[PDB]
Amino acid sequence: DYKDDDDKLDRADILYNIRQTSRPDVIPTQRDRPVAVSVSLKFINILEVNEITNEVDVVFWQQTTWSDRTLAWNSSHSPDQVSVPISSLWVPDLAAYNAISKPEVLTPQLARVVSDGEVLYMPSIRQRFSCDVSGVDTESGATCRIKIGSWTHHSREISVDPNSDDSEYFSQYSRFEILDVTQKKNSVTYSCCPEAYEDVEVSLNFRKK
Amino acid sequence: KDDDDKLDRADILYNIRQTSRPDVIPTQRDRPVAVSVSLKFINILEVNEITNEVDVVFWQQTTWSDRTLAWNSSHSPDQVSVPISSLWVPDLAAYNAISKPEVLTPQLARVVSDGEVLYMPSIRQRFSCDVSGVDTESGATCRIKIGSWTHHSREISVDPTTENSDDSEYFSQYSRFEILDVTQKKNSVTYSCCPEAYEDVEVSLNFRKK
Amino acid sequence: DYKDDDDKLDRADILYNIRQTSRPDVIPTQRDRPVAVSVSLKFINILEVNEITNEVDVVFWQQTTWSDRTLAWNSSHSPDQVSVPISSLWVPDLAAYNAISKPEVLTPQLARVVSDGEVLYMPSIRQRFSCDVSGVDTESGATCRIKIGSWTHHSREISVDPTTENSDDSEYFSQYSRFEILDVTQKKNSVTYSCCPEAYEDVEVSLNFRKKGR
Amino acid sequence: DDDDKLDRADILYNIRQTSRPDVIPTQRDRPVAVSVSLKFINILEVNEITNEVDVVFWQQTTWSDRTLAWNSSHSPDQVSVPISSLWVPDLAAYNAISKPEVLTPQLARVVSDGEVLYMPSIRQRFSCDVSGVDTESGATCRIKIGSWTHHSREISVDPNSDDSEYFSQYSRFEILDVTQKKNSVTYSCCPEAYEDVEVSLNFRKKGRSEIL
Amino acid sequence: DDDDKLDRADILYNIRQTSRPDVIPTQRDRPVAVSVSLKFINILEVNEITNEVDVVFWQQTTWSDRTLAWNSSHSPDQVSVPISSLWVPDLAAYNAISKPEVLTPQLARVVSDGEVLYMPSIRQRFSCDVSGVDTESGATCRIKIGSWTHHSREISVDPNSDDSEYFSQYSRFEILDVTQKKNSVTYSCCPEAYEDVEVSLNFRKKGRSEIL
Ligand SMILES: C(=C1/CCCN=C1c1cccnc1)/c1cccs1
Ligand SMILES: C(=C1/CCCN=C1c1cccnc1)/c1cccs1
Ligand SMILES: C(=C1/CCCN=C1c1cccnc1)/c1cccs1
Ligand SMILES: C(=C1/CCCN=C1c1cccnc1)/c1cccs1
Ligand SMILES: C(=C1/CCCN=C1c1cccnc1)/c1cccs1
Repeated sequence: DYKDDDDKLDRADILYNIRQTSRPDVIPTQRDRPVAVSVSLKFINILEVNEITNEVDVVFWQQTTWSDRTLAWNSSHSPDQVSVPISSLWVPDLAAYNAISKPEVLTPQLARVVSDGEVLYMPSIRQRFSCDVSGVDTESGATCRIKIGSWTHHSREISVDPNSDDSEYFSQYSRFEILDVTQKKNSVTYSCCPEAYEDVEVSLNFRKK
Repeated sequence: KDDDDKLDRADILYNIRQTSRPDVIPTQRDRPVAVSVSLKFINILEVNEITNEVDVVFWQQTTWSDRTLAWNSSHSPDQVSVPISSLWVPDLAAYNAISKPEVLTPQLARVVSDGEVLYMPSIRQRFSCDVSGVDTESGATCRIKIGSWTHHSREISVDPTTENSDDSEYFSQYSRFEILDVTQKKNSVTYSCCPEAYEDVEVSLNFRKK
Repeated sequence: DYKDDDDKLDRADILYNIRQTSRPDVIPTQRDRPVAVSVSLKFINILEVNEITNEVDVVFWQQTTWSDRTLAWNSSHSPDQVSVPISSLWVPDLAAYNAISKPEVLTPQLARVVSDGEVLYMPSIRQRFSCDVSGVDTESGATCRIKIGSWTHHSREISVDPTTENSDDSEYFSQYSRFEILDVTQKKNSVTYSCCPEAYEDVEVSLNFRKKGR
Repeated sequence: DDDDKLDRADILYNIRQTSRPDVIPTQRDRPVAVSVSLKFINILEVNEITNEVDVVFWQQTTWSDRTLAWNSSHSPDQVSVPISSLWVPDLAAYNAISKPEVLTPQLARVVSDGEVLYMPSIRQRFSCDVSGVDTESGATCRIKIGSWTHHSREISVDPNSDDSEYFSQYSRFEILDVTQKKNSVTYSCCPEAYEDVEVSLNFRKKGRSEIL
Repeated sequence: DDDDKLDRADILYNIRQTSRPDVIPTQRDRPVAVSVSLKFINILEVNEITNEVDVVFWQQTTWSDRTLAWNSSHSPDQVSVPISSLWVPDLAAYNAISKPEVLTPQLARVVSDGEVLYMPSIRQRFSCDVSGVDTESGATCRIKIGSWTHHSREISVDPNSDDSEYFSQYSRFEILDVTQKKNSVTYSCCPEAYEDVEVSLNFRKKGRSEIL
């Protein structure tokens, strides 16, 4: 409940309870079903676009949510959420398939845990990608796709789930402007292994101002 | 007179470490942590009017209280330095940063016997902001918003310090740029999707090429 | 058992067992024989090519597998595989002998351990190499060779062998890159130095590529 | 007795028993006297456009902690110690615009009388006055260094040479003079001062006269 | 018996029980003798204006700690050991102008007779004499390597080839000769000397066009 959110001892006790119960290295599968992970990229900036190399340098807020109901507690007289270092938590092992630089995390590495077991982790990331930059100087713009999913968990273990112009988020001072952002679910079988991986394809349709 | 009593200092640090919860916000009573922050600009290193990006160095003055850390300093040190890893510090971020904050200074805070904490890292960082007009007489106005990344307004308030007349007092005379005005104001951020508001300080840096 | 994959307590128990048994700093030699490590590079991108200095910056999936039967478990009624942080496991001490930067790991540092004891570690790596870049802007392209093997274990301790599947070597290469891969070979190779009797078994990867024409 | 290995291990143990790495080693209720001397080795880059220099210096840093002393009548006079086992002064350069990059093993020497010597080779960029670098009298780039969080009552930081024994002969530049002077700074708001050292690096480009 | 896994695990346990990673392994109150041999792999960038070079080399580093030795009559002769479990010499290059970037797994070999071999591949930049690089006789770039904090009484650092087994075919440069000569450095202010190896890299631009 709101009134108790700022009760420090309660917050300390919740963090203790979460660290007691959390298994940071085991997927939080419940009821023999895959962990349902939702990913939403809020684009903040498009910093460099190279039409010769088909590369983009971007900043996005990666809103990542899933549940671990073993973390839940009765918050009828305690805080409903706390901030938790992600090192204390399991986090989905997401990777961007067409990323060509390491992800630069620009923000404090803390997640929110809600008393119903919901977890929210939303880092600001700067990262470079190989994608189709063709058309960026035209009115219809370019469409750059970013493909994200679990790097080591197949669809039986983790599933990823997905039409905005990101007006609340995207920098008005970018040389570029966003026309549309859409996400589509993807299921892929790769050469290495017989089971499929789920991914989200995020399509960033943008153009130079 | 007691500042240099080493055993006293050791005991204060012991006490602080016994009491400190580095991962828990220090909400006293049932009120949000009152965090004060002010950027004292030290340098403007690179500016790009085409890309609207700036590279700057600033003192990030950060202060708050945790009364549980207070001690009787009648016959002991009034202040000690403490590694920030031993303390809770606010999870501040700049919303329009496009690089990680590069901390240039030792990551030590000062804890005062009344429980006041002062952390002031010197930081180099790059931002996306309005660089238009930087070569004109009236200059460009680049705004930086700084707030708690994961704590909403009910948990942490991030407000300007009481002093902002000194925001460019420590600015390098050897910069290619000169600062015309700095304001630092309360600002609240909300998103249509969700109930949380985030309290930040909006810093408006008005500057121009010399 | 694939039906038991989402049994969380089972996964946690398997992880516990692996960590009790694993010796992260000791080679998993079985039967006084060398550890057979398989390595195959699947190329994803070529980021920079410097004709002046003969250097290339590349992104590749480093497919790495080996066995440690001591990690094996009965999976008749439990998960067939789990993900494990590589810090809990022995991993081969591989290095590229002509690399001129650190390998930059772009993906989560987790391996897969299979119930028969096989381990699969496949990081995406961005790394720079010194190699032959002449010909890149011609029809027949440039050929850059990368040699990968154990840095400290000679052939008596570790054998580093290629896989025989190469059809996917450029299958995940970016369609948007300025470059295109013409051919890839991955072959067994052995290096010895005149000073000493040790041989080092490695995989030699030959990457034939060119700049796409207008 | 220097190479008596067991003696060295015992000294390291004794130091780690008594060392308080996060507490200033104030003795007899006086400030810690910290000596600093920058021995410049290389001037890597000078940007006349931006007033920036990129340099390498050896940061000779000394102070005492008598609690670390031992009787060395029949034991080693000195050992090397990882600085993570020691208190070290929280020095910062006020006009640094990059992180200090330490190029050398992060070990200090501890002497049996309790003297500590820490001398990293540091590469770091500074904002300073580079005008005149192409003239006969050269540029003078001043670097201000002191304790970032300790006032003069807690730490005092204290310091003429042309650095000929240290500066690279192969540098593009040559050093005319390096001066290092005591500097006390009090901020208007508050009563307590910081003790700093002002290092003045007077240098110039070799072969200033060119054919254009 | 090399591949007996339990044997290797027991050897690593024994090494970790006896190893003092922070204490120099002096035997018989004599200095630790460290051998260093740089195998040059590549010369990546050279600048004759600033006298800087960017190179890659394998740093073959060897020394003994007999306390680590074991009877290998019926056990492995050698094992790989993370260097964090071992004392390693605190070597530094005096004229380095960037930090040593270690490109390889940080593992050493320990031999059952107590011999230790650590050989990182290192990329690093140096200030040295690059003059003559575009001539037949070439430039000679000297790199001075020694213990950073141990003087000659504590550590001794001791060492002709063209490195044709190691040097990259694809360098824009070629090696004429690499020599390594024992050297010793002393400074006027202080008594002790530092032993170092002086590595003389004689090299030149490959396949250069000449005026004849
Ligand atoms: C989250 C925001 C917006 C303000 C910045 N921090 C956060 C945040 C909140 C919680 C955890 N991590 C970061 C948002 C979520 C949806 C729209 S915005
Ligand atoms: C590996 C893939 C493809 C799908 C993404 N994850 C994996 C994976 C599987 C196991 C461990 N680490 C990553 C491949 C490697 C080579 C061709 S496919
Ligand atoms: C060592 C080599 C050559 C193969 C690469 N690794 C090693 C190695 C071997 C052991 C430890 N660290 C690296 C050599 C030594 C002399 C000539 S070669
Ligand atoms: C603080 C200064 C000025 C001198 C440098 N360090 C500090 C400092 C002090 C405390 C903690 N962290 C850094 C100032 C505050 C107001 C005017 S100046
Ligand atoms: C110290 C030197 C010379 C260069 C080698 N190492 C050291 C060193 C010695 C001890 C600790 N840290 C570094 C000097 C001091 C004064 C003139 S020279």
